[PDB]
Amino acid sequence: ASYHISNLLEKMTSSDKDFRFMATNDLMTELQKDDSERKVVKMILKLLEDKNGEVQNLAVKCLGPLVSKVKEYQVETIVDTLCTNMLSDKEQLRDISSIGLKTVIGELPAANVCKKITGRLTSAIAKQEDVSVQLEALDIMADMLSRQGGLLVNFHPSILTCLLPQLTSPRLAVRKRTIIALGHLVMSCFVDLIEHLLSELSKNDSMSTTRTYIQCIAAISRQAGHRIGEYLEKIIPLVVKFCNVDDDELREYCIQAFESFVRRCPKEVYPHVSTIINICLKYLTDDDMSWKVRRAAAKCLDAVVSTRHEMLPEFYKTVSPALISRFKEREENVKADVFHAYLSLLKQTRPVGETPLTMLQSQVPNIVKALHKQMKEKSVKTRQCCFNMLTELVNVLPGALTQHIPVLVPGIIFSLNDKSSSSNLKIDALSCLYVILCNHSPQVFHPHVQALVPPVVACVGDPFYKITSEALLVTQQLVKVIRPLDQPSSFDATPYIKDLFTCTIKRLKAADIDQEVKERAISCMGQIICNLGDNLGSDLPNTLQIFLERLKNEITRLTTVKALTLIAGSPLKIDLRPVLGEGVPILASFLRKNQRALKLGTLSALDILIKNYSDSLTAAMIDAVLDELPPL
Amino acid sequence: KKRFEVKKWNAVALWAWDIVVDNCAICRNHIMDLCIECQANQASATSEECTVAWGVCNHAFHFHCISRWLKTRQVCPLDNREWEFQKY
Amino acid sequence: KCEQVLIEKHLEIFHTEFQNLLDADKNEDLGRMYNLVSRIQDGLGELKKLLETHIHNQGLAAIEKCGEAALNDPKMYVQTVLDVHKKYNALVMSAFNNDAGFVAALDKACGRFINNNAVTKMAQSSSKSPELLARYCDSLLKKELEDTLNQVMVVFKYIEDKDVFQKFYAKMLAKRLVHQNSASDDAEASMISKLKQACGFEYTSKLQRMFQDIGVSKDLNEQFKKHLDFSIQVLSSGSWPFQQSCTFALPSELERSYQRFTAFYASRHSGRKLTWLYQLSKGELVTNCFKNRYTLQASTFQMAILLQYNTEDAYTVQQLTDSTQIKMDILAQVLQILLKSKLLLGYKNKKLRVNINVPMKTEQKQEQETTHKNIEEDRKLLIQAAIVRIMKMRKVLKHQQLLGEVLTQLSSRFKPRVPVIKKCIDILIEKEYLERVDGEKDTYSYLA
Ligand SMILES: [Zn+2]
Ligand SMILES: [Zn+2]
Ligand SMILES: [Zn+2]
Repeated sequence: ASYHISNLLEKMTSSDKDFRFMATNDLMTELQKDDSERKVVKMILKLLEDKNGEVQNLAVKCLGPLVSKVKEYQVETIVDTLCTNMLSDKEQLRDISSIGLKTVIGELPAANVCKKITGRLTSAIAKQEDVSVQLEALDIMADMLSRQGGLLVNFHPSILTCLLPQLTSPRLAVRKRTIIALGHLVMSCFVDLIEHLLSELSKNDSMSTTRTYIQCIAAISRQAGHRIGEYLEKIIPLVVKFCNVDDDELREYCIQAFESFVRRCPKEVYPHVSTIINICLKYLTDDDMSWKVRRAAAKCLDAVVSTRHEMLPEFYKTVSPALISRFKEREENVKADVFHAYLSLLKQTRPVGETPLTMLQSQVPNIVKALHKQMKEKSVKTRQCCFNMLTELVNVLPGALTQHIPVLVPGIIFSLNDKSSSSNLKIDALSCLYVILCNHSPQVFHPHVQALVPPVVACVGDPFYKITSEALLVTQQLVKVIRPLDQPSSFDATPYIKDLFTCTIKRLKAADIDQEVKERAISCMGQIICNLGDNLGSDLPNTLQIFLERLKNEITRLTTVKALTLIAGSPLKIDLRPVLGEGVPILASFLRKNQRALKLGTLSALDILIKNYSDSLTAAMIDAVLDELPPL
Repeated sequence: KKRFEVKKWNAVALWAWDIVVDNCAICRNHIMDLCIECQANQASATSEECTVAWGVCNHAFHFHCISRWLKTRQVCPLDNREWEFQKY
Repeated sequence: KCEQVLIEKHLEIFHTEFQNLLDADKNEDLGRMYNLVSRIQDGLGELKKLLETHIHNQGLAAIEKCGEAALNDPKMYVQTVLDVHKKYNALVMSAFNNDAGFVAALDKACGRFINNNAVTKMAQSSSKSPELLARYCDSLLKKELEDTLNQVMVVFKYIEDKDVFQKFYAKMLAKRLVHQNSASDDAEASMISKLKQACGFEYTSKLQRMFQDIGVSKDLNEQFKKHLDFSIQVLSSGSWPFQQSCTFALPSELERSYQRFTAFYASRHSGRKLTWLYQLSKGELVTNCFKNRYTLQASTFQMAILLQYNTEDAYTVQQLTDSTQIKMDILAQVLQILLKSKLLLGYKNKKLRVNINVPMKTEQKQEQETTHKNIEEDRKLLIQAAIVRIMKMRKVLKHQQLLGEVLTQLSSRFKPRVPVIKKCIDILIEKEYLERVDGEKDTYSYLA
């Protein structure tokens, strides 16, 4: 209201701090929910010079949303006044002006402000005694190019030719800001501007080169690399001829390659750069740098492996996999990156003139001895990388490492039994052991049970739940493997019966244990019973009540039913008649709620139970089952 | 017997006004010592939460004293400009 | 109709497949089924909730997996958090194509599992993530790195207690500016610009003040050197939060060095006393009695302790304790930490230059507790001042309106508790700053 705004202006304009604060809160609340605009703009401009910090913050925050309702006549005036104050002496006023400009441009979506600011900065960016002005101007231009970048019909050439001499500034910071601004400009970008930019860069290349030009080329290519296809054929030769230099400058040259492959996929120049990086991986002479130059080559290998899919025989038939495999005894970063590259390659090996299977099989022994040599290290990261490598090599195809289990078992045993091992290391080791046991045939795991049972049994009981669940999975897989009913086997597993049973029944109790561990223990018990329960005769007719009491619980209802189904459908007879009388009504009572998975599971359990065991069946359970059919 | 020499020191200095460290102008008492009106009635955490404030002009005064001075004027007693708050 | 029939009777299997795929590393299928379900009109609430709880579960599992070590090793915890954040960002970019609702879901999920977690639970304090972030930033900048700084700044937006990190970073910058051990000026300027763009001018005011103070100190030192090894770094009292140092004994070897500076200051800037801080000042020792020339990066305290062994037949703890006048616990810890290096002649070393400067490892917890308590009464005083000054313009208002205004005003800063605000109001009333009107209950009238 007119009277309201007049009263607010009168009360606030009393040289007071608290009253100004409350008035600012009031006008921001009003904004959120001809002469007055002039008055408020003038008073905000006056407050902009106030020494108080809170008042200046309130005014500059109010300036943001104020542009929506303010007139479009004095916006140029306030912008010009802010730009004039930008050239003041006191640094605090400089910071206030920069904050205000950034705020208004942030809240901006009238359009003459952008033209005015870019036109003024075109002259401002020119050479000046102060370097702080240049840094602030470069930051502002970066903000424009990140946010603006629309029409700019006749403003891009001026800013371009004005920012070109700024690339040779002695300060590294100014060079970085100019490079960032150029990258933002090309990203926002027109039909010919990049042509003159590339021509100038090429002309400057045939001179006393510096890291600035290569860094700028890499930045502009990363921001926009889909419009440089005809210039490359002179770019790579320059990099190759400038690589053979004694001084350490190959970093940016090698960085250019991986981004070049990432941006432009189709190009028939791969062999030359590939050979260049293969040779460059060999440099081996913080004062020392040679432990870091190979990082760029490793990133190059990562990019080239990821992008290329249709020339697997070319990669495999060369010495590239061999050179990658042998180049392992290096620093932690180099080892990690070559491991990452090989994992990416193996993940790529899956389908999307011999087949890749032959060369993979022939290189398997080499990978095996390389991994075995790499096992003798106390670093956790190397152990996790090796376990992930083994898991990937086993998962890619079944029956791969069928001739190296005896030499690979001790490494897993040491990694599981050592006191200095992280939770992730144990988890990945257990997962690798489980997947190896699952994929490979049981015939290559019989002699190793004496070595695989103690550590798995010990690892079953751990405070963590992920480790315990993985150990239970490994135990179930080992129990299934050691006694395969599909093919007859000749081995005595009597000592392991009680050893597995103690841990399995110990983890089957509540003991404030998480749901996942309880479900895994239930599954392990079900598998153990189904495939081995003839040995367990004393605890068979008394431990079945645990499943009956757990059936009522909703948290563990599917797993126990699946375990019961597996137990009932066992070729070896399992005694369940005393439990059948008290178990069937429990399963029948659950046929009321809407749960397809639970319904199917309990139906399967009852079906297999009545099929395998039907000697003793009363009439109450049959009537209860029949009455529960219409709801199903 | 054992002796050695030091090359550089690189010391750090903390400058402050003599009047401020001597005593606060609002109440004629030591700035280190707690004010009188707060200790006159101790029945809550006021006696402990009371501390010395700061400003742009590098001048230290008690929070209660400067708060009381507010609404009588907006000036610090010995330097004649608008009071500012930066840290507790 | 096709989407309804394909989904309405298949909610359970779709949700199970979503959970199973998200548990594993398979983003292409996640994006596939996101495209499949995106055609549903207002039926994505269940999917959003499921992803939000799964992200919470993943955060809890990742944080709890590295237990007992992330407390004292913030480096690996911050690295894991950054890896998880960038993995989620890549997954969102690939699958959800930056969906605004899904982006908001990820944002509040990160806020939830950063504000509270297993590590935070046992410590009984939900203000530790800013501490770890500040420690990681300081260690990274304590002697290529723009991407990690940008990611840290982006992920910091989810932390509600921004003032904690602001104060921590200001303190670390004040400590680090004393010793010439900062990174390149370009990185510092970039970080300052990022904080200025993100945070308000309130935080950057102190940074600019410290920059100006160090600039004028350098100019004064250069002028004195021009008029003329030793160095001096004068700092303001109200621009550098430093606890007052205790009594100390001035060495007689370089008394003239401080005497000349004091005389010059008195001649130039009279009527201004100085209080030099004998806690943060490093240097090198030129040893000659040893088998070879050796240098040690010694701070003032243990350097003075070592100097107290020169030309003395016997050394006892009590005499140096009563001479230097320093707290017993700090003295004992310093003696233990210097004795751990096998220093306290005849022992050689692998390298000519060692750097005995090591983390305190004992006063870090006490300093952190003190800083947390200081932030606590800072919040209390700020809310008290806001409450007392709001009533200057508003004559009489209800309690609920005042509480709502207080919560809204500082919403971007912190969420104060109701009992704390009530206690502050009660003590303000008891301090004769308010009058309890009997006309209406829970109503107060402004008083001078
Ligand atoms: Zn007081
Ligand atoms: Zn006082
Ligand atoms: Zn003052």
